[PDB]
Amino acid sequence: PQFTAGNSHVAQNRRNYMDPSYKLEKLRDIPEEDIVRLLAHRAPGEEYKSIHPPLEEMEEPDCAVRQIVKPTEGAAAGDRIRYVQYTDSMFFSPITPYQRAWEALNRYKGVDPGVLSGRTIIEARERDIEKIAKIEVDCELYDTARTGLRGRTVHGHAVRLDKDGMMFDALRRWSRGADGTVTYVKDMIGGAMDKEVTLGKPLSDAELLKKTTMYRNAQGGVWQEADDPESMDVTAQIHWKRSVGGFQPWAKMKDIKGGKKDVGVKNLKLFTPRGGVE
Amino acid sequence: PYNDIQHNFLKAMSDKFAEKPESTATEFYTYGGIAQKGGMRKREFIAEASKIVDSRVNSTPAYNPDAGMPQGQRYLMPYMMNHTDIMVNADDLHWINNAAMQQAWDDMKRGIVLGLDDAHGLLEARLGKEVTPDTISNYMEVLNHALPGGAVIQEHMVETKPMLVNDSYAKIFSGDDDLVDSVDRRFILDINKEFAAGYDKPGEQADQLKDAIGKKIWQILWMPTVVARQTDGGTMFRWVGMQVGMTMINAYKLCAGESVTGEFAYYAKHAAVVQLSNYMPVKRARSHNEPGGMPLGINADSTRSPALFPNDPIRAELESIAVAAMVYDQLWFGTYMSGGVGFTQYASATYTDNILEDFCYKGCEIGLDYAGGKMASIKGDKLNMDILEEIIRAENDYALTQYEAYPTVAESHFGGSVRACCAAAGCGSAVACATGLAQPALSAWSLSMLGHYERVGRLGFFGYDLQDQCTACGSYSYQSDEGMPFEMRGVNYPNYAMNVGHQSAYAGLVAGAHSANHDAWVLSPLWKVAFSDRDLPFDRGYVTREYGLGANREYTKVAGERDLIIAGHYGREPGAKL
Amino acid sequence: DEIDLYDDKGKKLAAGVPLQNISPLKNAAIKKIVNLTIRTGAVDLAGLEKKFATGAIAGRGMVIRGVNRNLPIVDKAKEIAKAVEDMLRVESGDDTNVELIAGGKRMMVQPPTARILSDYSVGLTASMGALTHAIIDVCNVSMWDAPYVHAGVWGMYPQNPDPGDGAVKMLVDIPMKNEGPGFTLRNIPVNHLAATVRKRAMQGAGLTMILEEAAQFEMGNCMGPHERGHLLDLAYEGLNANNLLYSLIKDNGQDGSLGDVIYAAVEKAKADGVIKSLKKMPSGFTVYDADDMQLWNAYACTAMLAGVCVNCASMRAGQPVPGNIMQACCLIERETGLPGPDFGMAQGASVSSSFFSHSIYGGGGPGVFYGNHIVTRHAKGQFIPCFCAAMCIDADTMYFSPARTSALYGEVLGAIPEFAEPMRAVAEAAK
Amino acid sequence: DEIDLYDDKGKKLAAGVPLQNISPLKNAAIKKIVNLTIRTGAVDLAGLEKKFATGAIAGRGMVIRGVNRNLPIVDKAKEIAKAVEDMLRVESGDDTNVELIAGGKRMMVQPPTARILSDYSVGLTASMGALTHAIIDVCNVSMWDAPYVHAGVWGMYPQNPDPGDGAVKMLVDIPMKNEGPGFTLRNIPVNHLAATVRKRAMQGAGLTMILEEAAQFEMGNCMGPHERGHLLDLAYEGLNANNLLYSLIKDNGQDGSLGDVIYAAVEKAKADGVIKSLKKMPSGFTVYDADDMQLWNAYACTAMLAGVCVNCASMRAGQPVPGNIMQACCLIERETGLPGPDFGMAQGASVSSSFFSHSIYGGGGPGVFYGNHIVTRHAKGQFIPCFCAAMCIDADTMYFSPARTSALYGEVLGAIPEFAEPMRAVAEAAK
Ligand SMILES: C[C@@H](OP(=O)(O)O)[C@H](NC(=O)CCCCCCS)C(=O)O
Ligand SMILES: C[C@@H](OP(=O)(O)O)[C@H](NC(=O)CCCCCCS)C(=O)O
Ligand SMILES: O=S(=O)(O)CCS
Ligand SMILES: [Cl-]
Repeated sequence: PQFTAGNSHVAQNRRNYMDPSYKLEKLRDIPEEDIVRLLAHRAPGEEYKSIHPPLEEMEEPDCAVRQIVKPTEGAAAGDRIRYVQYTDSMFFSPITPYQRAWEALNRYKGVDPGVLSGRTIIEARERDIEKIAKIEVDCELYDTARTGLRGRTVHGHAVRLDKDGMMFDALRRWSRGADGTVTYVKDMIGGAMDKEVTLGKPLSDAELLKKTTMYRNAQGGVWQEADDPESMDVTAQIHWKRSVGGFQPWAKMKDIKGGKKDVGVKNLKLFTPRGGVE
Repeated sequence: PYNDIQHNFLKAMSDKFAEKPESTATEFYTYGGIAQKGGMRKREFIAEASKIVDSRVNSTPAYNPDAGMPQGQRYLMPYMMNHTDIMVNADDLHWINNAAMQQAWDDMKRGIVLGLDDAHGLLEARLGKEVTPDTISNYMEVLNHALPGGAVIQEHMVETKPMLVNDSYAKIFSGDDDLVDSVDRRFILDINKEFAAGYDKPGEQADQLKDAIGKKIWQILWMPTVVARQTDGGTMFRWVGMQVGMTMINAYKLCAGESVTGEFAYYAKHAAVVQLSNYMPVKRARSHNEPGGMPLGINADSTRSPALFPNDPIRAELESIAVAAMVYDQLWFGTYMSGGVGFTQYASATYTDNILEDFCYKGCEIGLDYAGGKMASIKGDKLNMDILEEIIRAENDYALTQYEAYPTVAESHFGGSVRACCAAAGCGSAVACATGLAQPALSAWSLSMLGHYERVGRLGFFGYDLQDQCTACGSYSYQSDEGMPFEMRGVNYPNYAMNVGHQSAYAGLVAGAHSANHDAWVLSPLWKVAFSDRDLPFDRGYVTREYGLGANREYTKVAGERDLIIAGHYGREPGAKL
Repeated sequence: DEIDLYDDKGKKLAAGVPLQNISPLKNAAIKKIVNLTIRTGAVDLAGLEKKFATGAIAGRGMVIRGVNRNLPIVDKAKEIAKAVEDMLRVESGDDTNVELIAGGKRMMVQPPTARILSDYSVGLTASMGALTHAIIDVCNVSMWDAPYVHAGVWGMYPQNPDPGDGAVKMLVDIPMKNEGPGFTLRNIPVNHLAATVRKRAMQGAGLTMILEEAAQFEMGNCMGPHERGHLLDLAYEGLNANNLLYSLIKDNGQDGSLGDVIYAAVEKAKADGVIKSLKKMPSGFTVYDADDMQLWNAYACTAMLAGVCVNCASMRAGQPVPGNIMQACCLIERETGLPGPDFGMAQGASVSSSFFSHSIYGGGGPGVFYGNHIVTRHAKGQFIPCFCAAMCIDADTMYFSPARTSALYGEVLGAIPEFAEPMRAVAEAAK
Repeated sequence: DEIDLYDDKGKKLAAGVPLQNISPLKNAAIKKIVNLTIRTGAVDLAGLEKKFATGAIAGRGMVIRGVNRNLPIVDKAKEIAKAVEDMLRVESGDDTNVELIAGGKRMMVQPPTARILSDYSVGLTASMGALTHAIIDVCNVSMWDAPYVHAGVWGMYPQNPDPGDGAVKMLVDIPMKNEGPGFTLRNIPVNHLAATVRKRAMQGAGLTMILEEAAQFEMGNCMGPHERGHLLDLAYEGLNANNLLYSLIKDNGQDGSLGDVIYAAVEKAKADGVIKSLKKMPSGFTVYDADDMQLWNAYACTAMLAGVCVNCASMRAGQPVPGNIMQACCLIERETGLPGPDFGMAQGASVSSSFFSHSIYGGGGPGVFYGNHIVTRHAKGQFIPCFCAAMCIDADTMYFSPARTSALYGEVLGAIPEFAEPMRAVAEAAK
């Protein structure tokens, strides 16, 4: 597939994170039981609750779709539906909220992702969501400074960073060691855990610039319009085709008075410097 | 930021944060929670809670941060009112904590416009009764006794205490200069005097209004604030009906209750009345004159900025925005349609810190740039998608860069929903200034939001972009419920009917196009004139200044209080202070 | 049960008609009437063109500056009309109909019944949607300008639930403004009905009562034995069954008082054996009773429309109707010891509407009321027809008259044979 | 335009079907489905009997002491059922129908089409009027007690405009609660539809899209060339035209993700020539265009529904659908540079429904939404069928499920052949 448009490394990051054929780099290896601790829907070693009998010991509606779509393992077992939630700093988080949903719904079977500015939640059957949490906490989409596991009190994505480059957390779920190592000392909703969970050191600024999916005209990020005109070129095109269609769905752009001459524009001028500070 | 600090965000950012505006780092966890300056109200609130609990029969607890979310792990920031030097506590912008905001909406709700010409026509047709400027003058004197709750016909009537209803009175306005000259000036809302504003010469705004209004006579009647508060907006046109009814009987020596009286009722309540808004579909059932039915253009026309600052279309935008944020977001979405802590900062983001102010002035500049320095020149054959797209992409990059390059600005606008609202408003302003046309502002709105999601990787809250994804389609649609001119939209336009962080900006865009277009009003010449009335409690020409006075408890213009008729307040024990 | 149907000139139209043959559920004429009532729109093209030219494309007291456009709708009335027709049409030959009037200044639109799947207000929306695309197409409106055309045709809708500021005018209203399920056919101002039958009282009363009873059925007030009474009220009051109504007006028209009519009707009731003595009281006063109470009611309801017609036609004014109905009801009760029209419900509506036509609180002259109106809704069908008669009879003595409020309807609908002559249409159907 | 119609198992039902043949305005099956939808009521007689015996004859949390009456309505169920049927009948052999269910604990009521003159809400009122008189007559209730019967049957109406607390349950609502003219067939909860097709997803989607599109016509959204786009959406998304819908699900149902369906749809659109290169960007990315935009929209809408089915069926849960529709639209746009389903309106409604199914503010899970709902009304017919699909697929993971909220509909409406097999009904009629 094409996935998305864009000519810059940020656009390629987007395409990779969306691409199931692309294997995401692993930065850490959090043990499953520590994952369970962090989510705090259950205690490690505790058996999965059921909201209904396993599908196999049940007669389903005579539905063609149920017939041809395999349930996930969590669904087959009748697991509860629980969730994992991340907050992504505007300061070059490796992945951004919208791209999380693109990633999730391309890569995973049977998920319910929701995108907001300061939180992205994914819901799925409990055992399924535990597996997704590990994958997403382990890999390059989670930075221990610019990403946070937060099921409530998410404030901070747009707040300035602290001295060490950590994103603000009002519940203080994390603790930072002298060597930069980040440990979670509370669960993802700020509850007490029986033990601390080490996540690891933050990526460097250069690495963050390299890995991020955001365009950001500050602190050396990619300047969308100056560095990647293709990006808005194609987004604008979508915009105008929706515009024409709402008026008359059958209409072609060429039949419109003052319609676009082409994709893109000839005379876009910018009114900020690179890095924006003046 | 914008070159002029009077409109840019740099004074606000400088005075809010210890670090520089472009600083990327700060300090957390060291403010002592609410021990900090910005925790002052919360400490005040804790001290009060104790008294409340003491007053309750089973000591049911009240306000208690330890039972909810304690505040202030980060800096609790104050805010600067847009285009002022007034700083305020965040807590003091909640409508419940701000009597100026309350009065602003009560003033709108308690208003009704009613033509007089049909009543004269009826007097003539059925009775052959003479109407002169003198009889109109007598009529208005009687009406100003009757309207607040004074008796005009019956013996043994009870009446209202005038200081409880001192904000209720009625005036007339008309495009007929000779009629206005002839009537007792105590009853006149004078268009030539309130609209001496012009562009190439004095009184052009008045000219526009008098041409639109014509030789008609219109009444603006304001009901008592306490009536709005005890009841609802549905009372308003009915109340006018009743008291105009009684006045007619007296001023024209009729039977107090004949067939003509019946027709006067229909004339007053239906045939010649002009309301603030109509009712709502029943899921969100509401009476007349409530925010749900009030078009954006009426919101805009209710501010005075265009008559007070005729060459400043962005001040007009920002004043309309301040009214709209408070009315549509804090009161309507944040209370009428939800409630609780509500939506103070979703609203205040658009009227504080000169952030939206900065974006919109820059927007107008960019739009003028593309319009070859000729405001409102991009119309007809000059209007196309290419030039729009150039304008929108330019200003969108400008505004979104500000949040990124000056992180104090993002920290103030901490929720993506207000960043989106404001970047999009900036784009809309750019198009408003270039075109003098409202509808194309919607094209800027759509592209800005889509460009925002595309650039930043995020936008607003979970359901922020419902109307935004609909915007392109609804742009120029003519389908049943899907299309309509921007000016006429409001929170009953289907995809507008649920969400914060839009209607504020929209009120601005609709005002900007028209002020840029040298139009004296947006939607209604009648409401434009009515809201010019300088006897109204809340100053509709200096909105953000009023909000600032309300915040700091310096406001002196609230109406409808009951201090005059009570010996005490619930939960507060009587007795002298020690 | 059988009745003979007489015309507005006291001539028999059909003999021994079975009572069920004039039922709104059965009579093909009543059916077509209902059909025509919900399907038929009127459009002032001239006034529309002016809206677009002035930018007065919104609600009252509103004008949008800078959106003026010159759309030659009246010049291209022909093209537009045909464009709308071709859009309304479902299949060739169907009952789709579009007509131009007054040199193309006004237009009649009737979507085919086939477009009305479930919701009667398709009559409105099909015309509105057709009209707005027709203009955009024929007048070559560009994308940028299309929303203005929507405003002009649809009014403040959807921001305002009511599209009344729009360009398509029906007799009926939008569903949200009905006061209940089944009230559709009741939401039709008396003045519109009066203009529609062009101020001929009897056709106004008949048309109005045909619609009212159609509504009674749809409200669910006509189930079981209740059904009979409604058909009797329709036949007698509405259709001048056995020429009772006419003979009552005819016999007292010269110098009869309202009271004279009441008693004329009572004596006719005895003579027809509808009522008979029940008990003589000590004063000599006799209390009557009726073996067939539903038939009595139908008699009292005709006496009521008769009295109204005679007294209003005397003053040649519409305003006496509420007080007329009141005393018709009261005096007929005091004379017989029997219950009045609709068992007090009609006297009830006569009291509210008296009040709300001579006071400051609401209503207006009889012309502004209608079946659905909170003031006048209370009687089960017998009441509002009296108002249409009164406003037909009115010699423009009221400010809010059909001439003033309803000229569009009189002009466009006035030519429809079933509206102009509803009693004849119904009788020919009952054959 | 022509399409082949296929069933839920990928088997072809009809070939060379002209697009017009599946139009709500012309298809006899669709017309019948609409007719049944406004006519058919369900009554829980056992519960009603219990209402009377306990004095719980009003609204929620209300009980009137001292008016308890024991009315053997379930005992006399057969007499009641026949009294009602006879009252509802207008002529012998007409489409009047009344059936007892579950040993007479429950009853289906279908007033004949002829009782609906103008107002679709007669389906409710005729039944309510018939039922209350039936009870009063059969159980010999005295004058004094009659009003309690009214309350049992009509609920809080007329004091409350909503007779929802009453005995007769319809798929549709009263006219006042409709959000606009023509919204009648939109005011039907997803959970009621899911129950009605007995939780078979494709039948639910199909039935729901048939009702939505009929409403779209009634709203005036299908005039002129606008019609074609709606008929294409209905055929492809709703009726599995040319097996695109089933094919997308089948091909990805084992280990496919939502994105997999989307991309498979883009590739099919290309292969079929629906979309083609417009311009190649610097990165190599190709923006596509479509000579026939309406057809592309049909393909996109089908992609949308298929993506929803695949992901929700994987989870065997309904809650994912809104976020599924969002990324379906978003991703299809990013893949092609063309506009998503309903030109952005579907994505819009996916945002609001995502919000109002995961927040404190309103809505709920997908089963409490419907086409008339302020949250989900925005798309022009293509959106809500996905919801019904999702709530069919839900394995009762949600609290407010069709099993909890809608059992009565499953039981009483479930055996209606046009409801159970809507696609086959349509395909048959389109032959
Ligand atoms: C009748 C109706 O008025 P309109 O006919 O709509 O003008 C209605 N008035 C109220 O019924 C007035 C009731 C209170 C005043 C009279 C008390 S006796 C109302 O305003 O909705
Ligand atoms: C959707 C609807 O809620 P229900 O689905 O009917 O519960 C509606 N709420 C409002 O849309 C909430 C608007 C204000 C809160 C959200 C702010 S973004 C209402 O109560 O009428
Ligand atoms: O529900 S959301 O988290 O999107 C925001 C509501 S404030
Ligand atoms: Cl006067």
